[PDB]
Order: sequence, then structure tokens, then C-alpha cells
Amino acid sequence: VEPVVVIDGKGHLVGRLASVVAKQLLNGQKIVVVRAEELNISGEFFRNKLKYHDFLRKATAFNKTRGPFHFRAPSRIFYKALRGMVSHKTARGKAALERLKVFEGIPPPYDKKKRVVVPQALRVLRLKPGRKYTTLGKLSTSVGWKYEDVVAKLEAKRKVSSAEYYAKKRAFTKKVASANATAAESDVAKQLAALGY
Amino acid sequence: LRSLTTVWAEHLSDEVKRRFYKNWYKSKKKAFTKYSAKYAQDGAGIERELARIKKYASVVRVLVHTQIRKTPLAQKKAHLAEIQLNGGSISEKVDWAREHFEKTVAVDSVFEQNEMIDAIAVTKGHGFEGVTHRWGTKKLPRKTHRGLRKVACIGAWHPAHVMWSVARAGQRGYHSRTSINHKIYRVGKGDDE
Amino acid sequence: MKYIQTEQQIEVPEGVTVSIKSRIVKVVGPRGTLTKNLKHIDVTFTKVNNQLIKVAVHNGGRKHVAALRTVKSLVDNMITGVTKGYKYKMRYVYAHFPINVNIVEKDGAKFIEVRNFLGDKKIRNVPVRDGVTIEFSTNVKDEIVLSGNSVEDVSQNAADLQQICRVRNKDIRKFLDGIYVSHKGFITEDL
Amino acid sequence: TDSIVKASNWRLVEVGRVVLIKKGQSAGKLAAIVEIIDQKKVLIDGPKAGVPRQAINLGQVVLTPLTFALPRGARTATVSKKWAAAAVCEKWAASSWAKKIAQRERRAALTDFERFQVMVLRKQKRYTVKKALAKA
Amino acid sequence: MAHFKEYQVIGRRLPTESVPEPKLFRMRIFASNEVIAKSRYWYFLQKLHKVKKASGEIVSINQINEAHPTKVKNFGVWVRYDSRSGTHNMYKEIRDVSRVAAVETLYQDMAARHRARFRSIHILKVAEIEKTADVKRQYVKQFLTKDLKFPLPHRVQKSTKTFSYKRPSTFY
RNA sequence: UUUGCUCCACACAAUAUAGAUGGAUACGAAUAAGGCGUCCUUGUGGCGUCGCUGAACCAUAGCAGGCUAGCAACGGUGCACUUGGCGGAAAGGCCUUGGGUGCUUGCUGGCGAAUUGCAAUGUCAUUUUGCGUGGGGAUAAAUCAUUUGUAUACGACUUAGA
RNA sequence: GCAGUCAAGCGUUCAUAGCGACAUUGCUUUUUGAUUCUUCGAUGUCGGCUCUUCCUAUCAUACCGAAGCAGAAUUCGGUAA
RNA sequence: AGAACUGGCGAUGCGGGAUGAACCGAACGUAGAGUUAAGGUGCCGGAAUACACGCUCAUCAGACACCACAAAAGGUGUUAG
RNA sequence: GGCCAGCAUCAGUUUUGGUGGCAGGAUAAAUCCAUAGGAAUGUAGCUUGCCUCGGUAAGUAUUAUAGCCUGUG
Ligand SMILES: [Mg+2]
Ligand SMILES: [Mg+2]
Ligand SMILES: [Mg+2]
Ligand SMILES: [Mg+2]
Ligand SMILES: [Mg+2]
Ligand SMILES: [Mg+2]
Ligand SMILES: [Mg+2]
Ligand SMILES: [Mg+2]
Ligand SMILES: [Mg+2]
Ligand SMILES: [Mg+2]
Ligand SMILES: [Mg+2]
Ligand SMILES: [Mg+2]
Ligand SMILES: [Mg+2]
Ligand SMILES: [Mg+2]
Ligand SMILES: [Mg+2]
Ligand SMILES: [Mg+2]
Ligand SMILES: [Mg+2]
Ligand SMILES: [Mg+2]
Ligand SMILES: [Mg+2]
Ligand SMILES: [Mg+2]
Ligand SMILES: [Mg+2]
Ligand SMILES: [Mg+2]
Ligand SMILES: [Mg+2]
Ligand SMILES: [Mg+2]
Ligand SMILES: [Mg+2]
Ligand SMILES: [Mg+2]
Ligand SMILES: [Mg+2]
Ligand SMILES: [Mg+2]
Ligand SMILES: [Mg+2]
Ligand SMILES: [Mg+2]
Ligand SMILES: [Mg+2]
Ligand SMILES: [Mg+2]
Ligand SMILES: [Mg+2]
Ligand SMILES: [Mg+2]
Ligand SMILES: [Mg+2]
Ligand SMILES: [Mg+2]
Ligand SMILES: [Mg+2]
Ligand SMILES: [Mg+2]
Ligand SMILES: [Mg+2]
Ligand SMILES: [Mg+2]
Ligand SMILES: [Mg+2]
Ligand SMILES: [Mg+2]
Ligand SMILES: [Mg+2]
Ligand SMILES: [Mg+2]
Ligand SMILES: [Mg+2]
Ligand SMILES: [Mg+2]
Ligand SMILES: [Mg+2]
Ligand SMILES: [Mg+2]
Ligand SMILES: [Mg+2]
Repeated sequence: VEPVVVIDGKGHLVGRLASVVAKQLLNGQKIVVVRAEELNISGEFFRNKLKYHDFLRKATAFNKTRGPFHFRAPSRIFYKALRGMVSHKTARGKAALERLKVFEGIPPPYDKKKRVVVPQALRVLRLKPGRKYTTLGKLSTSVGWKYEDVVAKLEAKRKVSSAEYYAKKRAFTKKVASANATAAESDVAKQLAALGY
Repeated sequence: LRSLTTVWAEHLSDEVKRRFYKNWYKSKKKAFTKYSAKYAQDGAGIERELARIKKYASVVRVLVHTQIRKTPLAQKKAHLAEIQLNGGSISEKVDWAREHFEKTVAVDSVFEQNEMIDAIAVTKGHGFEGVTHRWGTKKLPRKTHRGLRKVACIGAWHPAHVMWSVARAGQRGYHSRTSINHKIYRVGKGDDE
Repeated sequence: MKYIQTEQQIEVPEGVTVSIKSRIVKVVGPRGTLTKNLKHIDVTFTKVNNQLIKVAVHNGGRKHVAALRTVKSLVDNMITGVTKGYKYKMRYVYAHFPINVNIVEKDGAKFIEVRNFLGDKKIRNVPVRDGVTIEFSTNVKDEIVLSGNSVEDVSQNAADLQQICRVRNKDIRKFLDGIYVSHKGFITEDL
Repeated sequence: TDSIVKASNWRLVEVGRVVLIKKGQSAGKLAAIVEIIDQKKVLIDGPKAGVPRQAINLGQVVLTPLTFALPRGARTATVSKKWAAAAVCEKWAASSWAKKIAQRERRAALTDFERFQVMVLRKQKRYTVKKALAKA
Repeated sequence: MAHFKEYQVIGRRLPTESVPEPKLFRMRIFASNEVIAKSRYWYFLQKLHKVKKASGEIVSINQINEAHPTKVKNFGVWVRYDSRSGTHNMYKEIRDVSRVAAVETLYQDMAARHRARFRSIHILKVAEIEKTADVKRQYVKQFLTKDLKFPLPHRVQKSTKTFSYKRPSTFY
């Protein structure tokens, strides 16, 4: 659709966000994912906490270096869920992965760029209301991630600025509407009506 | 954490400048010569760097160096190093350090008597070492063929790999250690019989 | 079998003005005010008049319906807590070593400080919660009295103290020592 | 200090609630909820629009804020009588929803030429509004 | 087994020289086609009479359309079913608009709640419950209460593109 | 070591491309609830309104977009200059000022287009590099060998030397 | 070898604190058997020494529930490698 | 370990069962276009994040024949009888 | 007439749509119309008891100031 798709992670389901991201990549669609720390996983926090520790215990016995690597950060968790959906050892595999970029919080470029959502991964649309689920941030911070507080902090500060930007825009689009209204009832306006506009 | 500026003093002791080189004698000693210019203009560009620090900067450290010439050592080439600054406020912190550019700081202004301090240093070296002294492994019995400062079983059959846990001959010494709780019994003073 | 609608009533007295947006509940009456967060629950509130509020659950399961009443319950207690208020009484119990209870404060604290429990050279402490206030009773021996607008904040502060004097390593039927919640009620009397 | 309890005021399944059928031979047509079968099925009838009396799953229909007098389980003729009586059609007609659906239907039916002239018009509008938007 | 039709089937025991005109028996049979429904007929008959398809004949097979296809009805339903451990009789009540609809959901409900596949179920009787308050099972009474209405809270639009630009709204 | 380095500029030349072909079009939060407008007592406030998809919004006509005239506007936009200010999460971008200049399809005119032959992507992007020219700027070091021993199997480490 | 279910009994009294007959359902693969699939142009035996790591059906240590737990001691159970 | 009848493997690739002598499907000259079998269709990965009714929330859920195990016995979890 | 294409008309194979005429059946079943009878998740009216001048409630009341059900045609 567009050269880059920035996805606001907040309110999405890891494995469903993953699954759609994978495909997009494999079809040429560069993606960047933001706020991976506001990502969800079905199931109570504790469950996924244990699920994570299960992953934790697997290591190359003779050398825990060569063995499986346990990335704690929400984006990195995400990549795992995603990478596992890509034949990432083909060249085609590596190729696709590279159009992808995951991020806790929303850092520059992307903040001023617009972000979208993936309805078929949107928790509030998918999960049966009543079911329990998990945020990535709390999970990750629970298994070592060192940076929840800073991201929250930087973001609140981002959110301040952006909420100005909006009010300022909302202000302008009131005028624009006001301008448009005086042009209502003109010949040209009735014409465009007539043609569906 | 990321470093976002370093602001430097104007005049730099040769002693430190020496640390910025591998071949002092031959070299034209041009280190920091352009940087010192940045002072000439009123102050202009150094202020904004200090300024920059103040506006951002969650922590502030100072670059100090040792006066190795006041020391019986032959080594001449001083030791430069960052020290975090823990007194009040970011701003006052960089105010402080700007005040101490070129100016000199005293031991007794950091340590008091009977204070518990820790010591961070690179351990004495010993080079290549047998398993027996490097790991404090039992001596093998005297009767044994092919040597006895060894470990008899380097591993069971599976996992079919020597493992990261078992002891092996290797380097010993020249290790970093942060060792703690050393109480200060004297804070000496040089100008003092 | 998914019940098509079941609802409850939350009665409102001549002193208070409960207000609820999203599912944030503010109850405000003579004794102050409490608020409590219900978002976790999926019920629908409905004013009918300044003395009545309905809360209901559409097409719900057993577990859902079952949480309907406990919301009526929870919100009720905010209303009474802000009208009558709550007052939990505990009375010390000891068969030799006089449990000695005091209130202390490090860094603007208020701590319930228990000394000599079964003699323990150890000095037990329990923070006083905010909302809850504590009079050692005149006229009644070894009685401690906790009181506030939040049932849940006085009951918990009570239970913190009662527990901190659990007995280890003894037959706890013969060693009945402790501080025990001895009466639960309201602050305003006649009722 | 009155009380202020939100609302959350849903459209309801009930006899005489009009629904827009969303897929099927009918689809796009309105119709009325007659009887009510279970939590997921309802009996509909939309005489004025051609849609056959039928059972249908609520999931295939979208509720509209429109309602009228309908005897529960009232047969097709009765349905038609009441409906015209209630003038539901021009009611829905006048709504934004319907006016919106109408719009995109027109947009969709434009000639390439018509399309080209839509542009010339937008340029024209755009000129005097961007002007307006700069004199106050 | 599929989407049902309801058939009358009439079979009758090949005549014999000494007994021409045998007795003629009918069964209403729910099945998705006549090849199945005839088969079911012979199934149940051999469970009641000395016969087998071999020695009998079908006389007629006819589909029986719902009398009032767009009228809502409360059905009582009577099933003999087989479980893993033993066999069981059962009474369910189904509310829909044709007997054929109702037999379709029954078969599902039995599959879902009791893990009863089609082979293991006998429909014993399906009959329209005339007077309400002869409706017994509550999950049906629920839908007979005057001036009844209900919301369908938490709406979910099926997105048609992978990406949305809004952020949705389960309002309704 | 044969006039080498660097930044800006254009020029030639190579070499490429995980895949331009109107526009990645910025609140936040909730979803058993919200956006917007308006009003007020500025609140968990009143009143109006919207959703049911971006099927939108913006842009879009001119030799792949030529050469030209005029009118009505005083608007829009590209460009290089300039004013004041914001942005350190990877700020490397955003906003505001003022004159200059181009274009304007807002409207009305004059010319041009063919033969690329009935289609042939019919070439309009952006990567890195090399070589001259001249518009600014800048004039180091590391290695060997020698040497110390806070180091060392050899390399490595750590000193020292106009 | 280890762990259950039923509960007649045992335990002054009292089935189940702690035990538990007659039965009966299991698990385990450091017992021994049964098998003979791989190795007979060769996979170095028993034990000890040394050293690492793993299992838990936990002997100790941490925190707990139970007792035919007064105290002390002990026993049963849980989270625990 | 040993018989009966057939079909197979051995002697046989090809599609499916991730993997695999014997299961499912189907038996091979070189190829084009079509349709399928067994088995599939969120992503890996061709192919509906299809439709429909229920059920199920597991602090070691479950997830498709051969097949890569679980039983007696219990539950005031929930479902229908 | 060497190479490679484009389109047209056809042929073999095939895939995917639009549309016309018929035959069955309870000569579909329904809706619809007519007609008889009925009931309640009882419409009008009536009664009665509170209730800010009617609205509620609980009684009668079978088409009235809604309608539905069943059979027959
Ligand atoms: Mg900088
Ligand atoms: Mg040695
Ligand atoms: Mg030793
Ligand atoms: Mg030692
Ligand atoms: Mg040893
Ligand atoms: Mg020897
Ligand atoms: Mg004990
Ligand atoms: Mg004891
Ligand atoms: Mg019938
Ligand atoms: Mg490439
Ligand atoms: Mg609103
Ligand atoms: Mg507003
Ligand atoms: Mg409001
Ligand atoms: Mg828009
Ligand atoms: Mg032009
Ligand atoms: Mg022109
Ligand atoms: Mg970036
Ligand atoms: Mg040059
Ligand atoms: Mg030496
Ligand atoms: Mg017995
Ligand atoms: Mg006893
Ligand atoms: Mg006895
Ligand atoms: Mg036994
Ligand atoms: Mg053993
Ligand atoms: Mg053997
Ligand atoms: Mg051998
Ligand atoms: Mg061999
Ligand atoms: Mg050998
Ligand atoms: Mg060997
Ligand atoms: Mg292990
Ligand atoms: Mg254990
Ligand atoms: Mg006893
Ligand atoms: Mg325990
Ligand atoms: Mg261990
Ligand atoms: Mg372990
Ligand atoms: Mg076979
Ligand atoms: Mg052979
Ligand atoms: Mg074969
Ligand atoms: Mg294969
Ligand atoms: Mg398998
Ligand atoms: Mg994969
Ligand atoms: Mg696919
Ligand atoms: Mg089976
Ligand atoms: Mg069982
Ligand atoms: Mg059960
Ligand atoms: Mg050709
Ligand atoms: Mg042809
Ligand atoms: Mg036809
Ligand atoms: Mg009516």
C-alpha cells in the first residue's frame, strides 16, 4: 500500500501480530513495529511467566553460549514470535526479516509518521471479553528487561508533545471546516454533491 | 545509558596528553590543539556543550587523571578515568566540574577515617597455569602415568563434549576484581613528617 | 446456559452522590469519599433516580452473573463506609506474657508496634494504612480499635496486626496467644 | 451533586427494530424484527423492500437505531401496513448512514469523464476556500 | 450427517401368494436425502418387525414440508442416545421455526454436549409444544417473556483489509 | 613514495539495486464505551452530532507535460536566501519571519504535437565507487626495530626513547 | 522397587492422628529375568581414584500445614534439588 | 516365539502420515493443459485468520488413524441429562 | 522466407460467467385473499387501589382504538 507500514503494537496479540507481519515481509512489505511493550498475550500473566521460564531453562549443556538465546526485551520477544514464522535460514528468509524493525516505545522518525493497526490481531477484537491476558512490558520486566521505567518515562513526555500537536491540528481543522461551510451552497459545491462529493 | 558530550579543560597537562599516544617522543604532540581554540572566541561553543549537558544528562562524571610524576614510578604516562559525581543536582554537578577544570582535587575530600571503601583492580599475573593451581584441583596419585597435576576425568561420555564447567589449564591472574569493605585506617598527608 | 439479563439494585441514601464513568466509581458522602475501579468486570450501570442505581449483566455465564452481586456488594460498602463508616475491634490474648501494643512513627509513619509477644525480645511492627485511624480503647482492657471509610482498608489493617502475632513451633491450641478481631461494625451509633 | 451514571445505551433486539441485512440475496435492504428465536437467531420480514419472511442469524444483519410499532410475531401484510404507517423508509432515508451508503454508490458509478469533471470542480472549490482560510 | 429434509417412508414386506396385501408401515425419517432416509427406514423397521430390505419393499417416499415455515415454535424433543458406557433416553426442547431446523441443531447440540455422533442417536419424537408453560427447560422460557428485548454488547466488525487506520470501537 | 587529504559544487565515467513509478496522511485513552462540536457551574457536567470502515483524505488536466497572451485574485506552491524558536529515545527533523524568484489547471486566448507507422518497460529511480578540473578548509600518526617487567609459551600486554 | 483406591480392622474409646487385611488400579527401569534387534575384518571387564553435570521417590538446611503437637523431642504432609 | 486366509515389504519409486521398509492414496516411457486421491489451507507453506451451532480456561490445557501410552478412584469447576 | 511477437477467424481440450425455455413435487410448502373457530407472553374498553391532575399496577374483558394461532377453501 505504502513504502513503510508503522504498526502501533499496543493492544495486539503477539502471535497474531507476528503471523501477519511475517507474511507482509515475505511479500515485500517493509514493516516497523512500535510500542512492543504494550503488546498482549492471551492467558494470565503467571502462565506466560512460567512459559517464559520454560524457555529459560533450555541451553547448550556444554556451553551455554552456543545454546538458545534468551532475549528479554519486548521487541526481541516479538522477533522471536515472528522470526519463527519465516524460513529464516533461507536467503529469502534473511531478506524478509530485514524489511522488519521492532521497537519498545516510539522513537524518532516514527512518532511524527502515522501508525496503523491490524484488526485481526487486535485483542479488544479477538479475545472473548472476560478472558485473561498479559502485557509484554510486565512479562519482559519480570524476566530481566532493564528498561520499562525509562520507556514509560520517555513516552509520557512524548505523549505530552503529541497531545499539543493534535490540539493544534484540531484547532486548524475547525477553521477548515468553517471555511468549507461558507463554500457550502455555492454552485460548485452543489455540483460536487450531485457527483458524490 | 549513552554518553552525549565530553567537555574538556583548556590546558591539558603533558602527563595526560601522554596517555593519548603510543609514541610521544616522535610525535608532533598535536593532541587537543584545535580543541583549545574553542575557548578563544569569548567561550561560545563550550558553553553550549556545558549547556547541553545540563538540559539533558541523567548522570554526570568527571574526567580526572593521576599525577604520576609525583610518584616514584618510571611510567611517566598518566592514568585518565571517569568518576561519577554524586553531590546535588545535574546542574550544580556540571557547575562544579567546570569550576575544577585544570584545578586540583584532594583525597581527603573523598575519603574519611574508618570509612569502608572498595578496591577495583587488575590482579597480579601468572601466565599459563596447570589445572592444579588454577582450580585447586586434587593432585593425582604418584603412581599415575603421564602426569598428575591434571584432572582424571575431563567428562563423562555424554554429553559428548568437554564442558564449560570442568577445570582446564589456562591463564591465571591479570583478572579484574571488585573487592569490597576495606576500612581506611589512615588518610595520610604528604606535606607531613 | 447464558442468562439473558440479570441485574441488581444499589440503593442510595439521602447524603451521598455516587458517580460512575467508564467503570470508575466515586461515592461521596458525609464521611469523606471513596473511589474504586471496576473496569475488570463488564457490568452495566444505570441511574434510575438519585436514590436508585441498577447494575446488570446481559447474556452472561454463571461466573459472570456470580460477579454481578459482588459488584453490588462492593459498591454498597463504599456507600455505607462514607455514611456510617467502619470500626473493627480487636482484643489481645495472652496467657502469661502481656502483649504490649503501641503506635510509633519513623518518617511520618504511624506504625502499630507490638512488644513482648509471648515474651519475644523481637519488636513486631505493622504499618497503619491511610484511611484507617486507631484508638487504643479507654475502659476496655487490651482492646485496639481500627476505623475508616474503607471496609477493605480497615479489615486489612486489622488482619495485618492479627497475623503478625501468629505462633510458630507451639501447639497453637494451647498457645492461643495473639491479637484477634473481636467485633466488626460501624462508626455511627444507634446503627 | 446529583448522581451521573453514564448510560451505555445499546440498540436492542426487539419486535419492530429495523435491521440492515448485510449479506445474501437481500443485503443492503432493511427489514423488521418480528419474533425473536434465540440469542443468535431472529425472525425478520421486509415486505417494503422485497426481503422474504425468514429466520436469520443476528450476525448477518446490523441493527439500526430505528424502531416502530410492531405486534410480536405479526405476519407480512401487517408488517407492511405498520411500516408504511410508521414511515420508517424516509426516516432511514434521511439518516447519515443511508446518505453515506448512497454517496459511495454514486462515487462508484461515475464515468471516467464525470470523474475528470469532479476534479475540475475540486480545484475550483479548493481555490476559494484556501482563500477564505486566510482572511480571518 | 447433513442438512435435513423430513421424509415419510412407507415400506411393506413383499407380498406372498398366501398373504397378499401385507400391512404397510410408515416412519417419518429425518435425513439429508432419500437414499439415506430409505436406508434409515429399513434400519428401524428391522428393529421392530420381522423384515429386511431383502424381503420387504418400499411403497412410497415423500418429503414433508413445514406447515408454517415462518412461524416461531417451541419444540419438545425426544432422543434415545448412546454414550461411551451405556445408553440413555433424553428430553430436549428446541426453539426454532421448522422441525427440520430443530433436528439440525439437536444433532449438533448432542455432538457438542455429549459427543454423540449421528450413528448413536435415535430421534424418538419431535412434536410442537402448543401451550407455553408446558415449556419445561428454562433456556427456552427465557425467550417467552412479554415485551422482551436485549442488547448485543461488544460489537465486532470483520475487517476487510489487514490494516486499519482508526482503532476500532466495539460500540453498538 | 612523485601533489597526497577533506567538505561543497558538475563533469565524465564505471558499478550496482530483495525491487520508486501521485502522498508512510503523527494525540491520548477506553471498548459493558468513545470522537467531534457547542454551552456552562470547567465537571465522572448539559446539549447536539458521528460511526455500521481508508470504498477515506489530500493530490491529480498541460511535449514525462512544450512555446506564449490576458484577466480575476493577494490566494496556493516549488526554490535559494533570511528572522525568531522547538526538538537528545536514534534529536539530524519540525515550526515561525521577511523580502526575492518560478509555476499555478481559479478563469479566458494564440501556437505546437503526426512517420515511434496497430503493442513491444520503451528507459524519467537511487547505490557505492574511480579520474581529472577549482570554490572553502586542514598539515597526523601507527606499525617494525630498540627498551621496561606491574606482562608473557610464541603473538599479545605494559613502559621508555629527538 | 516405589505410589494409590475400597475400608474390615489396629490405635483404651475412636475405620482414615499414625497405620491398614481381603481385594484391586498403577507407576518405575540403579533388581533380576524374558527376548535376541545392533556390534564377532573387535564399541578395552569388576572396583577404586579423580572430576563434572543431571534426576528427585528430600537425609540435612529455608518457609509452611497436621498430630493420639502441654514443654522438649518426634512423627505425617506441602513449596522445595 | 509359532500357525490360518488375504493383501503387502523384500524387488518400488511417486503424493500424504514432519521424520520412518511394510499405514493411507496411488504403482513409474518423454512431456503439455485439465481434474483429483490420501492429506491439508493463521505463519513457516500452495490453499477461507471461511461459514455455523455448542463445549473447554488448565500456577505442567489441548491439538487427528497406525503412533510414539496412562488406570482405579475423586471434584460444591462448568455443561447438558 | 530465418528469429520473435500482436490481433482476427476456426479446430481439439478445458476452465469461469451472463442469460432463455421446460418437468416434477401436498401438480412444492409458505406469503396473500376469503371464511369458520379459538386462545394468550390479552389490544381497546370497563372495574378496582394507590398515585403531582394521568400513568402505573391487577382484575375482568376475545377485536374493539393492536394483533396472533388453528382448520377449510
Ligand atoms: Mg554532540
Ligand atoms: Mg606451577
Ligand atoms: Mg585448594
Ligand atoms: Mg590460594
Ligand atoms: Mg583432580
Ligand atoms: Mg605405572
Ligand atoms: Mg506444628
Ligand atoms: Mg514442641
Ligand atoms: Mg408438518
Ligand atoms: Mg539485492
Ligand atoms: Mg457523545
Ligand atoms: Mg470537547
Ligand atoms: Mg458531556
Ligand atoms: Mg480521514
Ligand atoms: Mg505548465
Ligand atoms: Mg492553454
Ligand atoms: Mg531508525
Ligand atoms: Mg581537489
Ligand atoms: Mg620473569
Ligand atoms: Mg472390606
Ligand atoms: Mg479417632
Ligand atoms: Mg472400631
Ligand atoms: Mg497394594
Ligand atoms: Mg532397584
Ligand atoms: Mg544382546
Ligand atoms: Mg563382537
Ligand atoms: Mg567394527
Ligand atoms: Mg578399537
Ligand atoms: Mg571407544
Ligand atoms: Mg537435565
Ligand atoms: Mg517432590
Ligand atoms: Mg485423640
Ligand atoms: Mg503445607
Ligand atoms: Mg544444584
Ligand atoms: Mg535445575
Ligand atoms: Mg494392507
Ligand atoms: Mg534379499
Ligand atoms: Mg510401493
Ligand atoms: Mg513426501
Ligand atoms: Mg507423526
Ligand atoms: Mg518454521
Ligand atoms: Mg499460503
Ligand atoms: Mg482410535
Ligand atoms: Mg473419571
Ligand atoms: Mg462433572
Ligand atoms: Mg515467435
Ligand atoms: Mg475454441
Ligand atoms: Mg435456468
Ligand atoms: Mg401493537
